[PDB]
Amino acid sequence: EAYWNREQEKLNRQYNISHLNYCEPDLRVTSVVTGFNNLPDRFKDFLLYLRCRNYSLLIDQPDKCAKKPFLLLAIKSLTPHFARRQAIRESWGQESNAGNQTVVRVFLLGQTPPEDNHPDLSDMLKFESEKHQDILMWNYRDTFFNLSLKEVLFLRWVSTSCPDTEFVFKGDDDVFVNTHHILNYLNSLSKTKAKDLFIGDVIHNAGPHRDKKLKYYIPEVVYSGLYPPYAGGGGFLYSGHLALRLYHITDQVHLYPIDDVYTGMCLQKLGLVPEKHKGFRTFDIEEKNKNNICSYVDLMLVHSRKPQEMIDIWSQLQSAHLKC
Amino acid sequence: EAYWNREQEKLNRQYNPILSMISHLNYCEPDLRVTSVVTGFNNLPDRFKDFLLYLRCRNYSLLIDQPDKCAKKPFLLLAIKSLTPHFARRQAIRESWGQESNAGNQTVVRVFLLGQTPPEDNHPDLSDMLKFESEKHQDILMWNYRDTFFNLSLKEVLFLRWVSTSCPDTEFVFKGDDDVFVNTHHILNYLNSLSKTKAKDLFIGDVIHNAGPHRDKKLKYYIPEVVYSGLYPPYAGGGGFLYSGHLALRLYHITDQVHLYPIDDVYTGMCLQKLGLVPEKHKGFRTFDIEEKNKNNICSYVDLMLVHSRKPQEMIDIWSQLQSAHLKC
Amino acid sequence: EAYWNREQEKLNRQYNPILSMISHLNYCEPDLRVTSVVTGFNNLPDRFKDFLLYLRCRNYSLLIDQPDKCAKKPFLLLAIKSLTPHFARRQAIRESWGQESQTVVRVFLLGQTPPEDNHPDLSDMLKFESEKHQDILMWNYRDTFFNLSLKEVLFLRWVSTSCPDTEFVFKGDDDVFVNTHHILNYLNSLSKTKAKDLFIGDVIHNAGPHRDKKLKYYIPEVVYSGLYPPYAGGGGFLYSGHLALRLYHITDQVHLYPIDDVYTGMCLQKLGLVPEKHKGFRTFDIEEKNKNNICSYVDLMLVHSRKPQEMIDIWSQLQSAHLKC
Ligand SMILES: *[C@@H]1O[C@H](CO)[C@@H](O[C@@H]2O[C@H](CO)[C@@H](O[C@@H]3O[C@H](CO)[C@@H](O)[C@H](O[C@H]4O[C@H](CO)[C@@H](O)[C@H](O)[C@@H]4O[C@H]4O[C@H](CO)[C@@H](O)[C@H](O)[C@@H]4O)[C@@H]3O)[C@H](O)[C@H]2NC(C)=O)[C@H](O)[C@H]1NC(C)=O
Ligand SMILES: *[C@@H]1O[C@H](CO)[C@@H](O[C@@H]2O[C@H](CO)[C@@H](O[C@@H]3O[C@H](CO)[C@@H](O)[C@H](O[C@H]4O[C@H](CO)[C@@H](O)[C@H](O)[C@@H]4O)[C@@H]3O)[C@H](O)[C@H]2NC(C)=O)[C@H](O)[C@H]1NC(C)=O
Ligand SMILES: *[C@@H]1O[C@H](CO)[C@@H](O[C@@H]2O[C@H](CO)[C@@H](O[C@@H]3O[C@H](CO)[C@@H](O)[C@H](O)[C@@H]3O)[C@H](O)[C@H]2NC(C)=O)[C@H](O)[C@H]1NC(C)=O
Ligand SMILES: C[C@@H](n1c(=O)[nH]c2ccc(C3=NC(=O)[C@](C)(c4ccccc4)N3)cc21)C(C)(C)C
Ligand SMILES: C[C@@H](n1c(=O)[nH]c2ccc(C3=NC(=O)[C@](C)(c4ccccc4)N3)cc21)C(C)(C)C
Ligand SMILES: C[C@@H](n1c(=O)[nH]c2ccc(C3=NC(=O)[C@](C)(c4ccccc4)N3)cc21)C(C)(C)C
Ligand SMILES: *[C@@H]1O[C@H](CO)[C@@H](O[C@@H]2O[C@H](CO)[C@@H](O)[C@H](O)[C@H]2NC(C)=O)[C@H](O)[C@H]1NC(C)=O
Ligand SMILES: *[C@@H]1O[C@H](CO)[C@@H](O)[C@H](O)[C@H]1NC(C)=O
Ligand SMILES: [Mn+2]
Ligand SMILES: [Mn+2]
Ligand SMILES: [Mn+2]
Repeated sequence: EAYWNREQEKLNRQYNISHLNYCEPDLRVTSVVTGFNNLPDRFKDFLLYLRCRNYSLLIDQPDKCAKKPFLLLAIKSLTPHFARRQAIRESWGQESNAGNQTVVRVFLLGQTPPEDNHPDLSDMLKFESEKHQDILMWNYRDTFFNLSLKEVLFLRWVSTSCPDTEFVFKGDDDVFVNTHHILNYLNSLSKTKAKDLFIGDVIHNAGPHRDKKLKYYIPEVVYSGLYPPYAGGGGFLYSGHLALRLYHITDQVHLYPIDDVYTGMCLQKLGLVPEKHKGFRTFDIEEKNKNNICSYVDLMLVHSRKPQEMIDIWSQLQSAHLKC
Repeated sequence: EAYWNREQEKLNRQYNPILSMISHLNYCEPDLRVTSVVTGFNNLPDRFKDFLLYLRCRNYSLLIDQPDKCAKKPFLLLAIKSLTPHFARRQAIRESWGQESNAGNQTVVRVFLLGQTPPEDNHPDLSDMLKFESEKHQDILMWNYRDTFFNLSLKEVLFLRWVSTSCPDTEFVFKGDDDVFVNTHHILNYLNSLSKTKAKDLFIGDVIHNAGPHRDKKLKYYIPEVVYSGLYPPYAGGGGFLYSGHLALRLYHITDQVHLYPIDDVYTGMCLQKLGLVPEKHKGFRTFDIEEKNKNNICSYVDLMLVHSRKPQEMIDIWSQLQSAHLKC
Repeated sequence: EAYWNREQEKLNRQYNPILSMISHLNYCEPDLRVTSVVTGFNNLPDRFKDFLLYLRCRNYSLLIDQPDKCAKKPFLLLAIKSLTPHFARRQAIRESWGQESQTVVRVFLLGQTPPEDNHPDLSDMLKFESEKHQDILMWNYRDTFFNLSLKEVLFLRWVSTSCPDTEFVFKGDDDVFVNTHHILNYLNSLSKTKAKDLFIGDVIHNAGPHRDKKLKYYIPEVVYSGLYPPYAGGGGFLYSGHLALRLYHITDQVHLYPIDDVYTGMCLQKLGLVPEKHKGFRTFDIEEKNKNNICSYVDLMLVHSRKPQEMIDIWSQLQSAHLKC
């Protein structure tokens, strides 16, 4: 009865009109979806062009994985977030080579076109791309409900341009990440748990928010029932082996407005469950402990932090072992 | 969990551009790891043991060839499966419905498909008579593999290879058993009534949907659960099917991506499914005999394409009566 | 007793090997004997007088020709009957369903609208249109309703000499909308045998001449007696290029008839063939309620009739009709 659930099981019995590169507006949804013309315009645009995901790469760094990476940092960002990206470049997103355990960094961007009243910062983006060589940008509209598109297109770039990275971190450009804690965690892993790695702040048996004022509002007419297990809150860590299997399976899952929920549907179709790890505190530390750098040593991700805070915490963290 | 299903999905991952990050085609030594992973292997019948141990070998060569069989482009290539000692079945087909012709644009050619019946399996050495029969009629194709029941999908793959290298321009292909009567006249009339689009992906026969593997150990099509699990794809079986040369060239290309299966007609269905096509049922394919009440009326043979099964004498008799059934019926 | 039947039976005896024991094709003086052997000649309408007086003439020349229009072997020859002042009709077809693209060619079939019949001189305009689109065929005869069967014959001649290789031929009016997409799907859905003797359209059986003097298809009894053969009329029909030459060769054996579509039926009947009815040929229109719904068009092949702007409109409402039907 809900549109996405109705169309997903239709897609499923196919694998037991194209849904991948039919890029004209499907207008059948206007009469099929109850109350279409009253929904917010993001639902309208999401349902009209759900069946198009063959968008091209505008800005690429094809040599980013010329040397085999051990951990690929892939940070979701928007065009005007220059300070966020530069803070990450200087703090936890530094590229390293501490023993051929190469850590590489890319930012994942869509477009902020002039027709959506975005200011033209494209000439500034290219200068940033030339100088830091860490920008990947595709020609889709970088909107909130196009973030699963951002997920799939990044998975495609890994299959073509970085298929041999050992591990992959994917997060938001406003989360602080303890990369030192992540590296030692990865190094401490058996090669059977490393193969199917997917950890984060996992939530089980969650349903869609129906309050039309909240961020993740999904009406019953669009989706029905409960969400599969999914890591959320702005960061999860998984294997490059799982990343390749993930991208292959995206063909059999329709896009979903919530990107972290879409990634849980792909893991489920693969017969896996994301593993909860307490180190992903997508809800912040208590204000009492924010002044104690030692409250950061044993976590892996804390949301959210401003560009100044990320540089400050990273600087204090470098000499934290002498105080904790 | 079954062995064939497990190995075929391994092959799907090998050919998938994303998921792919010894040969299954020319590894002709015994594949001994099947003795460990196939539960109850050494208790399986001999044909199952030999099928699993050499499943990865299909690069067999022609010992007898008719390389100029399709010099003139044929409208209908008749490809009849046969065994070496079936001299009477083949000769009866030559004199009856398997006659070659050049009737005004519509050329019909004929080949018999043979494997080996070697002396080490106690077969009588009939190679001299076979070479004599080949030189006389020039319609025998023979490959250097053991012609057993569980190697018929090998006979299927090797014939498609021969079509792609020696008869690619044939408009249509009929493949059948050497004991089925085929109304070639009715088949030609049906082929000529086809729209240009229906003739490109033509594949008709006696098709069965949602069929499963026979689990009785004593029947002819027995397949245990250690070998195959689940249901069969749709496939035409029971004596013969009809399809286009365009389809045959597509079929041979896809054969590399499908592991051999002990039932040849099932294997062809697996290839069709992988190609995205579905074989179409045609009621003229009587893989069971005609009703006993009508098995004597020559009328019953004007309106079918194929009937199973007829002895060599019966084929000649029915065909002779067909040459005048237009006035009687 | 009737004139055309009596004269047709004379032709049938002359063309029979056995029964054979002025011309009827290039006698272009007034056949004055019809004034006495046709009872009531003086009181017939003027179109019947001119038809009876020059029935035995048909060696008219090509004033404007596109000689290499079929230099590339066409899959479909679009032949449209049109009158010289119909510039809007022809250009609307050129931009819509008559687009020359399985290569498709297009020709418009015209006679002469001479000044002696009080026609405005549009010759300079026609030559400009012909020089710019290269799709005008015009013969030196009076383009009259009762001369349309003569239009059929001269076009069939032109096919046999200037475009004999065409696979299929469509012949229609310049005011009918034709779904070029749909009809091409029908043509590719044909076996060769059926594609060799194809002749489809709105076929009528056991039709007769209308005898009411004030109707358009009025034919008096002194001209034609009996019923009509099966014939396809009402806007257009589709047939094979092989059938076209079989049609031209035997037009010599059939006297011209005032009703062009009936004449083609007589030509087919003398060939031993029967035209095949096809419900996709809606010579009558479609129900007003089902109009505006573009799906009522992508199912049919021919609809009569539409104005120039409508043809351009429906053709563009068609290129997006698969989204909904
Ligand atoms: C995810 O990203 C994809 C790809 O970027 C997005 O899909 C694109 O979506 C846009 C809509 O935002 C769509 O644009 C429409 O194409 C239609 C084709 O007919 C047009 O109807 C429509 O034209 C409107 O916008 C034009 C430019 O603004 C105007 O020139 C035109 O007059 C129309 O104007 C309407 O909207 C403007 C708003 O500015 C308004 O001022 C006007 O009054 C009028 O109401 C669009 O051009 C693209 O076709 C899609 N691209 C592809 C490749 O498919 C998708 O929207 C994103 N998903 C989410 C959930 O955001
Ligand atoms: C389908 O056809 C293929 C090819 O014809 C066929 O594979 C062949 O199978 C036979 C077994 O029937 C293999 O022959 C054996 O190889 C092993 C190891 O080399 C030997 O142990 C066997 O020798 C035995 O038989 C000898 C008698 O000749 C005795 O001297 C000895 O004591 C043993 O009993 C035998 O040489 C052969 O290697 C393959 N050939 C190829 C090219 O792969 C397959 O069996 C057929 N499948 C079915 C299902 O029938
Ligand atoms: C069909 O087309 C033919 C060819 O145009 C028409 O024949 C033409 O008919 C006109 C009569 O309208 C003839 O003009 C006349 O000749 C007579 C005697 O010479 C004269 O008295 C008239 O003043 C006029 O000049 C013309 O000769 C004739 N053309 C030829 C070459 O035959 C015919 O009329 C048309 N038929 C119909 C049914 O409209
Ligand atoms: C999440 C990453 N992100 C991205 O990569 N593209 C985004 C596009 C939109 C947003 C986005 N979040 C919102 O609260 C807001 C304002 C929104 C508007 C309307 C309804 C719901 C939500 N819009 C975030 C994007 C980020 C922020 C880390 C870069
Ligand atoms: C079918 C065509 N055929 C062929 O071309 N090679 C064949 C090899 C074996 C057989 C074959 N059928 C059987 O019932 C039997 C006895 C069998 C033995 C063991 C298990 C199951 C079945 N063996 C048939 C072959 C034919 C007969 C028309 C030529
Ligand atoms: C039909 C095609 N047509 C053609 O090609 N030449 C024509 C010459 C005359 C006519 C024509 N229609 C008539 O109803 C009319 C006025 C007539 C008057 C008196 C009695 C009977 C008929 N005369 C049509 C011609 C057309 C129009 C699609 C191009
Ligand atoms: C198919 O090809 C394979 C390899 O291309 C052949 O395997 C060889 O078999 C010969 C037989 O004497 C051995 O000497 C070689 O050592 C084998 N090579 C390999 C690479 O395995 C096989 O013979 C062919 N199958 C046939 C011809 O039936
Ligand atoms: C995707 O492919 C389709 C058809 O191949 C094409 O129409 C479309 O332009 C492509 N998508 C984009 C966003 O260009
Ligand atoms: Mn956030
Ligand atoms: Mn049999
Ligand atoms: Mn009209």
